[PDB]
Amino acid sequence: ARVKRALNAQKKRRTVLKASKGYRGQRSRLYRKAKEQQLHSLTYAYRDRRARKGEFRKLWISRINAAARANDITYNRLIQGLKAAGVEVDRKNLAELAVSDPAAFTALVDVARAALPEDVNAPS
Amino acid sequence: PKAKTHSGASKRFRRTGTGKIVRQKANRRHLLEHKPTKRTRRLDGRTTVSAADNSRINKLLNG
Amino acid sequence: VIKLHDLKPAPGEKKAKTRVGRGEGSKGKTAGRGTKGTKARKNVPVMFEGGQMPIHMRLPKLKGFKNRFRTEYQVVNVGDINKAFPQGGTVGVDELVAKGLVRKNSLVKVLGDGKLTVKVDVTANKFSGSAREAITAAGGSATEL
Amino acid sequence: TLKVDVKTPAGKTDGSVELPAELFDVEPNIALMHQVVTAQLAAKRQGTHSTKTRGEVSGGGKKPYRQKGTGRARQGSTRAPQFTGGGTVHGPKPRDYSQRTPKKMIAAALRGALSDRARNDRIHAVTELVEGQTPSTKSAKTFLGTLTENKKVLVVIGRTDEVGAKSVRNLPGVHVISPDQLNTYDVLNADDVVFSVEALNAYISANSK
RNA sequence: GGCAGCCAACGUGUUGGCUGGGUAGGGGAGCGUCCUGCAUCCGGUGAAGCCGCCGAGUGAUCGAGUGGUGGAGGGUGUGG
RNA sequence: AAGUCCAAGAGUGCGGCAGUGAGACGGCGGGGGAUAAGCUCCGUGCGUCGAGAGGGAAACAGCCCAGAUCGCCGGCUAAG
RNA sequence: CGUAGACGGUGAGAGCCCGGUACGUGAAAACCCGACGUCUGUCUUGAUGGUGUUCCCGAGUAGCAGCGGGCCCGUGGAAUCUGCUGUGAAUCUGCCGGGACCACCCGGUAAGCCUGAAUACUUCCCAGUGACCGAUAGCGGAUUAGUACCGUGAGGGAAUGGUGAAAAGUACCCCGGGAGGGGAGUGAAAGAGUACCUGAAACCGUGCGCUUACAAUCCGUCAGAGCCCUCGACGUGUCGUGGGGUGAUGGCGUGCCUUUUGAAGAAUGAGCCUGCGAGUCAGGGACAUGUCGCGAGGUUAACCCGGGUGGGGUAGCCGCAGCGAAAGCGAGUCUGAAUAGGGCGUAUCCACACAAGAGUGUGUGGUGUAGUGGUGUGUUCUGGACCCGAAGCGGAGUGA
Repeated sequence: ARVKRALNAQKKRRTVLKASKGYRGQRSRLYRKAKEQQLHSLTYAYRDRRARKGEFRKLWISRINAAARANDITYNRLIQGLKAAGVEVDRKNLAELAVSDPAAFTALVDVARAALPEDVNAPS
Repeated sequence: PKAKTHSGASKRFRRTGTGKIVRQKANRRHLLEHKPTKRTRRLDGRTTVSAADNSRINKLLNG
Repeated sequence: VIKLHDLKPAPGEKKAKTRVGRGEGSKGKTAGRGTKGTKARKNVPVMFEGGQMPIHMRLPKLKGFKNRFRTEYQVVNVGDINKAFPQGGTVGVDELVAKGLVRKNSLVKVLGDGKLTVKVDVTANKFSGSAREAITAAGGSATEL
Repeated sequence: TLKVDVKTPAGKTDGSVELPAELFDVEPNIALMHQVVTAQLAAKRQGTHSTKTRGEVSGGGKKPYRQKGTGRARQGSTRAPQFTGGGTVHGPKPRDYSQRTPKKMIAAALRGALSDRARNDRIHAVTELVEGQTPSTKSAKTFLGTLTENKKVLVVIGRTDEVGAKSVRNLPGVHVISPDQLNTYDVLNADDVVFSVEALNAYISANSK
């Protein structure tokens, strides 16, 4: 029973090269060099799927802080005040309001400032 | 090809009715003057091979 | 009806051969042998122990001789005589072999391990003292022949 | 008591045969039958498949080139396995696939197959296959059609009935076996089993004995 | 919100609790190849192969989904 | 005596199969050294790397936090 | 039709078109194998059976040594068998063989022979077979094959199959010197043109879309404008549960393998693609587990009969009783003058008692102890033993 390593062998090669369609140079043409980049490609995909949440939260925080400064409040005091007021709007939607509806963000800024302690620096 | 049995192991080890592998103790052939008879008796007779060597002794006895 | 396409092995009868050395998912690369060494390319014999005196050399050879001429008996116990012959009667080597108590062509000896309760005219190459005593006590006879 | 009516070619039942329970009423053991038929097919398989190792392939005695200095991999033979044209490392060698299956297992598998057929009413008996003397495939095919509409039929016929053997031999799905050679694979492969009365009696005698 | 390993409960497989980084290595279960017993099904109304498209699977991978080339053998089940 | 106890997936024994038997650094206790070495040799129900991704030490196996089953463009935090 | 549905061929799956097949028939000659007669020898020139006493019953032999070879036997207490060297016997009250010597006892009459069958093998020939290979495979060799080629030589030693069903292989046009092509034709197909089935990748172009000449890039990944296409919608060109190409820009980001304490490592290997390239197989092997069969039994090996798997095959093997070194004894046995205790055994478990709390024992009574053949799998043994690799060693030859 002599089996040729051709039908079976080409399947993973076609898969890896199809995935590598778009890579520069050998990484898109040679199965071996595409496989090396595909290992790194999916390692990065996993890493960046897990870091995308953090980096989008960073973007949201940057925008919320921008709107907070516009509304004359600090971002951390804004978050403190929102928590004290019991506003459970996450940073994604807060930044959405900051960008689309600045009046809503000003309303929430007023809420957070109202719910802040009379003295933020007091030990409480 | 039949598995050949190790001659040395076949001559130095034995099985009992239950199958325990037994061996005589060393240090009873010569230089027996200084050995107290208590040591000679301790060395006399057969004891079960230690569990550690049981595997290799069984392999040598079977093949 | 059952057919050749219906015949299957018993559950758990057949096991998949282990294809060693085929990719890292299964036993890959080293093929279950680990990194370098003797055992990475050969099987170390069973009698080798690192060069120290092996256990088959540092231990003394068992005492005695085998006695080429030893006369050994296939033994049957009187308890088995009871079980095989509830009716008693003449029990020779042929009867014992027929009932499957001793080998077909062998010197039969009778031993008194079980209990005898039936009249038996046993006939074996030898009888233990207890076997003869039980054979007599049960009203039977133990003819050594 | 399984009474298989003995139908003559002419279309007239001539007596019946009683199939013993010990032979035609055994609980079919699928795993046993599988082991037995696999052993049979392994025995049938001739392992006439060979390849030349690196010591059997021609030439390659000489070390192709120096051990060091040439900048090339160390080769000890132009016939090493990695070499094109070299020898096969673990390729096939002739093998005897027959397996020493116990006699009781073989017999039980056969009795189980016959039992399955008898239970399904797939065992027929016949006084003769055609009529005697001159073989007639048309007559034998007509009679086997009147008996069974299934495709695979195992005709367990006696050695002396050369007439019936030849007459039924050329039908496509009709294996012909002798009562002493009756085997699992044959019975299981066949949809029906047609015994000549003599063949059935010989099988029953040889087995009850 | 999804999956998987152990365990329990009751059921006639649902839930729940825990647990699922991993080299040497161990165990389990599988994908794919071609060769075959048997059984079926596809094929000059176009098999395989190859190139795609649209997709699919928890993985190996898959498309009895499809289009191009092709020109004759293939698939599926169940075993060896 | 309790706790852990739908688990540590514990301990022990006997079997199948192993791999390992080159360790590294860090804290503490020490020998050799010059109470040098990123030195060397020990002890450490000490840790981590080895075999460990993620965050922090800028970068930086062994340091600090923390042990990745998968997906979220949710939230709270550890070291910092 | 089938005593023919074997296999092949034929323009694609043919029992019925062809060669054939089942089944039948056919040797002038030669060879072989048989018998049938001449012919050849022998016996008849005789067959029968009992008595007692001398010669004969294989000589440089047997035997004995000294040195060796062979046997399980490695010189050992070393028989038997043997070679070379010496020494060297008797003929039946003889002599050997019983692993040295006997009232011994048994085997019998060596030193001279011939002897079929059962057995080993296949250069060659014939007919077949393949859960064999299918052109880097299978023979080194599907072609030129032990050829070409290399070497002085012994020797080493390749590569190279596929148009189409049929050559119908482009009568005569055009460009060109030709090659080659474009026409036109044959063809089902020329997306089959003697460079020819299918026609992968590597590799090399050309066309189109996006993108890039202020930029520091393990060449990706995640966000992602812009641009270019696609599927819907509404029926304004803009939105969508969309899809695809490209990717300005920003974040993150130190190849794979091996081997290491540790490698992105400036340690190893890899230029690329395709193909091939490594735990395989034999054995009643060994151990352990799975699974069947039968079970105190289980199996049979060789071999015999079956144009097949099937049926026989009771020799053996493992179970079945152990203890010991055996006279051995035996549920006991060994040790011991010592019913003194221990060792190892009496499957296991349950109840009853007697005991002693030295770890529990003793008996008694209950159920009755489970192996063994296939076979899967993992290890393992002997083999090349998962694959590759030395320098070197030996035998026989080739070279001044």
